[PDB]
Amino acid sequence: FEFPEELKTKLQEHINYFPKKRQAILLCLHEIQNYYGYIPPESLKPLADMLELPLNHVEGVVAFYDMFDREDKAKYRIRVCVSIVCHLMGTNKLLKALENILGIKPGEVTPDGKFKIVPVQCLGACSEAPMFMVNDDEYKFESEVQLNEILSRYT
Amino acid sequence: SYPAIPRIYAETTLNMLLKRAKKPRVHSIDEYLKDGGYQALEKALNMSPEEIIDWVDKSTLRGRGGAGFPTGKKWKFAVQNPGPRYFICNADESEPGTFKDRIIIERDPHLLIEGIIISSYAIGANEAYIYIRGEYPAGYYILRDAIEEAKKKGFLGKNILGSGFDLEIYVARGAGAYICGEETALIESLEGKRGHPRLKPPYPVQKGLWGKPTVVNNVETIANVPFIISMGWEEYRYIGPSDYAGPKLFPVSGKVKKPGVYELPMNTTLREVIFKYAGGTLGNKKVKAVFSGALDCFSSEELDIPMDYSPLGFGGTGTVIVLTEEDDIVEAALKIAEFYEHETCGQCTPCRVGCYEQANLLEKIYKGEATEQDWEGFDFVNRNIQPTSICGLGAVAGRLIRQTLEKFPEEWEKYR
Ligand SMILES: Cc1cc2nc3c(=O)[nH]c(=O)nc-3n(C[C@H](O)[C@H](O)[C@H](O)COP(=O)(O)O)c2cc1C
Ligand code: SF4
Ligand code: FES
Ligand SMILES: [Cl-]
Ligand code: NA
Repeated sequence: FEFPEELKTKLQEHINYFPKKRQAILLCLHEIQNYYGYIPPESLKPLADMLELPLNHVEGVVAFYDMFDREDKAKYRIRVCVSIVCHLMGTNKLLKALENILGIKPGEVTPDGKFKIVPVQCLGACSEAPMFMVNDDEYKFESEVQLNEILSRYT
Repeated sequence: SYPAIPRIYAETTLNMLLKRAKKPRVHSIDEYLKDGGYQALEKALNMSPEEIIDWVDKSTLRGRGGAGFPTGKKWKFAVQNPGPRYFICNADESEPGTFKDRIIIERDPHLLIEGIIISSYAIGANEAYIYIRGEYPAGYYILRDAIEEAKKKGFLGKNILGSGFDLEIYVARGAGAYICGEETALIESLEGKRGHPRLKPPYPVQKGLWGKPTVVNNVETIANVPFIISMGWEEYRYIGPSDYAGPKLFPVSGKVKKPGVYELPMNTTLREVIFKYAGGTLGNKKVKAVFSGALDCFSSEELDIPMDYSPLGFGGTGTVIVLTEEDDIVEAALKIAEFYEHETCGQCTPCRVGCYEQANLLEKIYKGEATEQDWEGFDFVNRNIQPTSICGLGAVAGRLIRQTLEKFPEEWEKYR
């Protein structure tokens, strides 16, 4: 497999960053996930090469870390917290609003493939519970109407 | 341009850690310098490393990652082993209810960076890392930008301020494993491996990153370092009780009118946090319980305890989740059990199976589908997650839930 040059360039950016190349795997994997909208399986053989690690090593990593997804491609990952505080403040109300607007449950992807809901543990924002992240952007859930408007920004 | 981050409320009576960070925006190096930023770094470099350790040791500063280990002593340990040595700032902060560290990172990165450079110099570490969770993207970008500023102003690089000391701070990111918060697992992650905790001892200070003395410290702990140098160890000790002196950030969440981080002295009681500072409960309800993160559970009869690291103290990371009378205890435990099910790394069998079975059996109890043996099985599993485990997740995986059964037997009985 061959990476696009711009993406190749950044991956390689990350490898030169730390003293040892192998330390840049998570950063590189993040770039790949961010670019492709998921972690392609075919992308791994190439990356191990640049990492100067075995393919197995890289695949053990991808499986281990929950932020990387190798099965489903989504433009925008709606990370919805499911931990205690958020649950007390009203994760359910949030899930409901997401179902109504996007017509999908957690773990599911819209037919568009643009929005995927991912249930996650505490996002480090418990006072602003219920919490959700649209990709790198993080917001508090207030109401269905409010949610629509935010989601509207993700096209 | 940084990603959207919620404006978590911040309030302080000490006006140290939250001096700038009480305002929910990025404070840049100019704004930091205007407030006497980097003065402490400059004072530090004129002192010898050993003197800094003495100051931090005499400061009585303890770890803010929950274990409450004395920072000064930890530093002495690293330095007895030959170099090279490494310095890691632990910014993984994935524990439920705990959002104290990010507000420093996001709002006052330079306080952290100043603390890191001083800390690095104390232990003679010429390489320094920040491991920030991957779910804090704005923190990562804010820190990267801040490092550049300090570097451009000469706070980072070779021969910093003609001191002769060379430092680079590298920013690593996690990818969703709570376990990477444990120092040895963090080190494995920094080595490009999976986050599997190493058997201790050896401790990181003896053997750590690339088998070299490594000091791992929490974001909050490092943030105190500038104040200690700036004020002096004696002045610092006068903050709060001598017993447990210095500013402590308290992340308060759940059923309160005013949820956020509160900078307070450690003689503050848990009642004052909730009622004095946090505004009391939503709807003026009776407090049923406080969950100290995923670690401890406190009943309403234990509210008059100091927010310190004493045996009778609240302890931990000071994380305060308040549950009111309406909130179902069993339902809360389910979420807590769910948390350890997801975050167990699986290296140890009691931990691996225990976390799963606790979560799975507890779900059966809550849904009303639990057989007689499921009940007896759940009780056993909860008391046998800890055996043979090599890190603290497995030890504490059953700790809170146990306390619910003990302190709230009546509500549990209903589920039978
Ligand atoms: C499962 C687990 C998760 C942890 N998570 C964190 C964390 O997010 N941040 C942190 O600073 N320490 C965390 N720790 C504690 C670290 O292992 C270590 O004790 C601490 O970072 C040392 O810094 P301190 O002495 O300044 O507190 C965790 C420990 C365990 C067992
Ligand atoms: S106690 Fe649990 S989390 Fe810790 S190393 Fe063992 S299996 Fe992994
Ligand atoms: S419990 Fe959801 S952000 Fe902490
Ligand atoms: Cl290398
Ligand atoms: Na987050």
